[PDB]
Amino acid sequence: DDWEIPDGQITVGQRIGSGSFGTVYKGKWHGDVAVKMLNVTAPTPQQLQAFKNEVGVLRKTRHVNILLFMGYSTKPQLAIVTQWCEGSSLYHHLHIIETKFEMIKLIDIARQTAQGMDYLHAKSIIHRDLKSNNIFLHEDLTVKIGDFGLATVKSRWSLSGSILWMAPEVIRMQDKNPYSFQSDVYAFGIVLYELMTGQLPYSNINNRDQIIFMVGRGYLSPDLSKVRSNCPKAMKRLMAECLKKKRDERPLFPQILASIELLARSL
Ligand SMILES: CCCS(=O)(=O)Nc1ccc(F)c(N(C)c2ccc3ncn(C)c(=O)c3c2)c1F
Repeated sequence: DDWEIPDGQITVGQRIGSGSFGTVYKGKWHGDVAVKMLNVTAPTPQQLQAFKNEVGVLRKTRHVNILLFMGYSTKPQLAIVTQWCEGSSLYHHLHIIETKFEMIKLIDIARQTAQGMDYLHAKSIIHRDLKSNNIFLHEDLTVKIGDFGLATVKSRWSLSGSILWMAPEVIRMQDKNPYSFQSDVYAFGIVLYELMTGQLPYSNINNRDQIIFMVGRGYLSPDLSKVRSNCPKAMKRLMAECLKKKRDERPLFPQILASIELLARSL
């Protein structure tokens, strides 16, 4: 009935995670776990009921490509415990350790992430923050998507680091709720660009606000020409489809997924 891990059962160890939202530690609870201790004062409802409501979102997910929610902690503090992933994140592989993936593997990472996304969308979950930092490469073979949890915690107790993945309608903080299925798709288009170019977009602009203004007004978009010349002829078009400026013109993941598997049977 309950996934509440009682006080003293978990063993928080070496610190790895940082930033806002929360702090991420490697733990030990029935083996190596990940614990995301969202450092927030000491609630007290609504907060308690709000945390438990966000946890109930995570419980809806059971998929090889979605990070395994293992349990949550309220007692020693508020926290989410998931499986620990062996290996690095996609962002780290591509942009730090500079790992050069074989073209079939790159297509596979893409296929898998799209797969994981298709699932979330089916279970009526909008990620709201798909980026290569959040795509974990487990045992260097399985794609695990994470950080989709909370976001109500992000709004009820409160946006400066995911710029590159943000779709136009999101970038320009316009109508109250810009987040959609298609919003996640553009973000996917960006991670596709990351995969196919091994680069972050807009590296030749040094002014972040300028990126923000232009992307949001659709004057500037990712440079599709930079994809390596051994890239499939039809991968470039799928990427362009996902990155459409108007959100109405973007595919959904069932369709996206079909295109990857179609071009997969071409290598
Ligand atoms: C499944 C519910 C979605 S959620 O609750 O929104 N995301 C979520 C929850 C707890 C975490 F520790 C991590 N991360 C951040 C995490 C997890 C495992 C990791 N394993 C290894 N390494 C090196 C990590 O950095 C690492 C980070 C998450 F992304």
